[PDB]
Amino acid sequence: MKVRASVKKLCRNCKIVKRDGVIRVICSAEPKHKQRQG
Amino acid sequence: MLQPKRTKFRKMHKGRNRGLAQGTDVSFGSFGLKAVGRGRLTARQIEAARRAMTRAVKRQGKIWIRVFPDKPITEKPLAVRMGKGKGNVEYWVALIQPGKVLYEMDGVPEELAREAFKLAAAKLPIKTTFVTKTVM
Amino acid sequence: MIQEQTMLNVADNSGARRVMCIKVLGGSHRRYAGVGDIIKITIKEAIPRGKVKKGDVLKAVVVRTKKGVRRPDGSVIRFDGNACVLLNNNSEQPIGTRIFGPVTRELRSEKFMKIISLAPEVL
Amino acid sequence: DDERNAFLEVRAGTGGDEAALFAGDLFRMYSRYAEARRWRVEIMSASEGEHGGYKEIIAKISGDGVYGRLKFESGGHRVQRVPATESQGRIHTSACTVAVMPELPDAELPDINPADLRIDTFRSSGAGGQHVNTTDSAIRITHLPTGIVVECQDERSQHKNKAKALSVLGARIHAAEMAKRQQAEASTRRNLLGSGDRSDRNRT
RNA sequence: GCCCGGAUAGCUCAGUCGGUAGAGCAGGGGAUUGAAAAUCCCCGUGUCCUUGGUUCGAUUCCGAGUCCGGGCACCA
RNA sequence: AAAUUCUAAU
RNA sequence: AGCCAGGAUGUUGGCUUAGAAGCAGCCAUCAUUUAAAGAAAGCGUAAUAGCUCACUGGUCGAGUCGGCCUGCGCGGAAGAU
RNA sequence: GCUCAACGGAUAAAAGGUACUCCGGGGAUAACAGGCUGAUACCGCCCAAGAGUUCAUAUCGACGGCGGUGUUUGGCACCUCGAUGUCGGCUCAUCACAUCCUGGGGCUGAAGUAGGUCCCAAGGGUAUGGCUGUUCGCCAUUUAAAGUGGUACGCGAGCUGG
Ligand SMILES: [Mg+2]
Ligand SMILES: [Mg+2]
Ligand SMILES: [Mg+2]
Ligand SMILES: [Mg+2]
Ligand SMILES: [Mg+2]
Ligand SMILES: [Mg+2]
Ligand SMILES: [Mg+2]
Ligand SMILES: [Mg+2]
Ligand SMILES: [Mg+2]
Ligand SMILES: [Mg+2]
Ligand SMILES: [Mg+2]
Ligand SMILES: [Mg+2]
Ligand SMILES: [Mg+2]
Ligand SMILES: [Mg+2]
Ligand SMILES: [Mg+2]
Ligand SMILES: [Mg+2]
Ligand SMILES: [Mg+2]
Ligand SMILES: [Mg+2]
Ligand SMILES: [Mg+2]
Ligand SMILES: [Mg+2]
Ligand SMILES: [Mg+2]
Ligand SMILES: [Mg+2]
Ligand SMILES: [Mg+2]
Ligand SMILES: [Mg+2]
Ligand SMILES: [Mg+2]
Ligand SMILES: [Mg+2]
Ligand SMILES: [Mg+2]
Ligand SMILES: [Mg+2]
Ligand SMILES: [Mg+2]
Ligand SMILES: [Mg+2]
Ligand SMILES: [Mg+2]
Ligand SMILES: [Mg+2]
Ligand SMILES: [Mg+2]
Ligand SMILES: [Mg+2]
Ligand SMILES: [Mg+2]
Ligand SMILES: [Mg+2]
Ligand SMILES: [Zn+2]
Repeated sequence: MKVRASVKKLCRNCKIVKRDGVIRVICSAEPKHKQRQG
Repeated sequence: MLQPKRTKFRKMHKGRNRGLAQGTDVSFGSFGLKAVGRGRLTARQIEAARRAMTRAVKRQGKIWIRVFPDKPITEKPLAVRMGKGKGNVEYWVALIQPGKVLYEMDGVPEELAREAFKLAAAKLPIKTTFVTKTVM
Repeated sequence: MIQEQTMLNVADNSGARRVMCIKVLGGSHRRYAGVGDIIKITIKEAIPRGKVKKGDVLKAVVVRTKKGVRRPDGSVIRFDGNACVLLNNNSEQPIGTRIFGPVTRELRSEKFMKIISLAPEVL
Repeated sequence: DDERNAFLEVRAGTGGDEAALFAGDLFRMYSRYAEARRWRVEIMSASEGEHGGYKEIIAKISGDGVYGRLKFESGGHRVQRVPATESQGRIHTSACTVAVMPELPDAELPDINPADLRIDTFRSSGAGGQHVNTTDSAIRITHLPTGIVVECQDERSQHKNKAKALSVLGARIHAAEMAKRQQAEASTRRNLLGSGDRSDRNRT
């Protein structure tokens, strides 16, 4: 997990999901692409 | 770094930065960055943004710089008291009002100018927009 | 009951005569070393043709103390001086090949069975 | 590879004045070989030899493939002949010593990059009354890659001390590299040159 | 940081009072010597530190700059 | 009345 | 958007280098069969291979897809009795 | 008849030291501490040429930009000059978390053992000596670790006096 003030899509598998009032990125291909806004 | 080759006077007052802008149209290129916010552009910022937009078009087309930093900004040395004179010139700025066109670009596709005008705005302290030519 | 700055005798033929304790290994803020405890020593005098030279920095094990040891029935054993056997920094093995004077039962562990074997007697 | 400009150095060995004469003749030979190649020769320095040629002549040759052709001339050269500084007709043997060097870039990067500096500020010592006690007017800078440490507390201002201590650090880190380069080139010259004594030689 | 002085031939140095620059050593050719030096004769010197300006004209006069040398940087 | 020097193979 | 099927042909290219073949970097970016298919957008080889996408057919079957101007909110947001 | 140029001109006529000092006043005005600010200091974040064999983001981040804190050096001169005792050491502490150890996790260019980096977490713990008045620092030997700061840069009606 990488925590940064600007989460963005990096590949074509990345998805934007808002869980519990937090915006975060997850993709099913590259585990290095998961990130949350903080 | 742009700077006047010679000037009549060495130092200059501070002044104010009120009013809108003249030169709100694109006159040479087909696209440009229009300025929305109000502030100053240092010659270091103009060169930093010009290099980022130049590298993005792969040295294709023409680029116009449409502002010039011709205002000297003084600054006192460190750990001195007030007064005893006026500070020494350190850098040159160009006052920006809401509406000016800062850059121009021609000879490239319309979708490529947006990409180069996105990396250019990231180096500037003033919020900007993207505009095209108008017939009238 | 051995601290830093304590002078000790030497109970082998490694070539040293008086060594001075400079650290009590084993824990933070540790205060004393009893019979069977490894300490850090420096050589204060030596035999002209010994295995060790004056000013060396080594380790040692305490085998005799004036304060003595206490036994499970309440009895005590006391000596007339503090003595130690010189080891090396890495392998924790004795340098000499002989032991002078008696030792105690608290050395009956696999690390110091080389000293128990060579000692004239065990108390 | 090594096809760059060269430094040609030739000096007198055994013989004295006749060694100087032969050094002059040998340098003339090399100058003629260079001029009939479209190469430029310039006299960087000269030390003349009283009667004839040079005690020590060092010149810089500029052109293409200079070092690829002239790098085999190092060592000692022996000459046997009737000298000009001789009353009788005695044949004499003398020697000259020749070295050939390349040229190298000589960048001196001022590694004052503060990303690798450790800076300490602390109180100073001396006569300062009540102000000196409660102030951090002494500076110390350590350069991590080289381990060079410099401190300054001469003035009452932290800024002045930091500035001049940093300047001293730069100067005394540049000297420590210039000395290394000097000793390296001196050693290389020493083992290329030999010791002109008419016993170690490459051609007669 | 502040104040003061200096920058002239290859090297050490004199000089202007706005139109024009020298000395000793060194350098080149030739004499004397069997030869080298000492000695003798003849011959050349330089964008007067960088920059902007006033002047018909600037080494010189007036502002800025660089380098070098000296003095000062105190009461707590 | 002045005036220094001549390496190293016969 | 799902769910089935296809997703082709001479570049083992000179151009660089030992090897570069769509997918390392220098140029060009044509043509054929076709309903479609790029002389290659992605993953993947020392070099091949191998793995997706575009695009095109069938079921489904009613809506669906992104910019512009605006109101109020979200994150960015750590200090000492 | 005055460069009385200190140019509304004090006499025609004039320089310094005081740590041996003294009087009248001032917080109208400085040195310590508090206050406002945050140039400087320290800590985060945005963009991504690039280095990393290939690959911008495993680990770094050129040219530029945006903020936070109130540990440093400063700017101001608002409180105190009918007095707010100023460095270091000793005894005794208490709080913040921007976490040194122990505790829980995500990514790794994570085989294992060992690491790098980023989240959560303040319950407890967090060296002895040589040199120097030293804070700081270097060195020797240990430890799971030898944290960073606030408290009149804590603490002299609690000690010392280098
Ligand atoms: Mg949860
Ligand atoms: Mg010793
Ligand atoms: Mg004093
Ligand atoms: Mg002559
Ligand atoms: Mg002589
Ligand atoms: Mg002779
Ligand atoms: Mg907000
Ligand atoms: Mg007056
Ligand atoms: Mg007056
Ligand atoms: Mg006295
Ligand atoms: Mg009074
Ligand atoms: Mg006043
Ligand atoms: Mg006053
Ligand atoms: Mg104050
Ligand atoms: Mg107060
Ligand atoms: Mg790369
Ligand atoms: Mg404060
Ligand atoms: Mg302050
Ligand atoms: Mg006041
Ligand atoms: Mg006021
Ligand atoms: Mg009072
Ligand atoms: Mg007071
Ligand atoms: Mg009172
Ligand atoms: Mg009182
Ligand atoms: Mg935290
Ligand atoms: Mg705790
Ligand atoms: Mg509990
Ligand atoms: Mg001491
Ligand atoms: Mg504390
Ligand atoms: Mg403080
Ligand atoms: Mg205090
Ligand atoms: Mg404290
Ligand atoms: Mg008190
Ligand atoms: Mg008392
Ligand atoms: Mg005293
Ligand atoms: Mg006393
Ligand atoms: Zn992804």
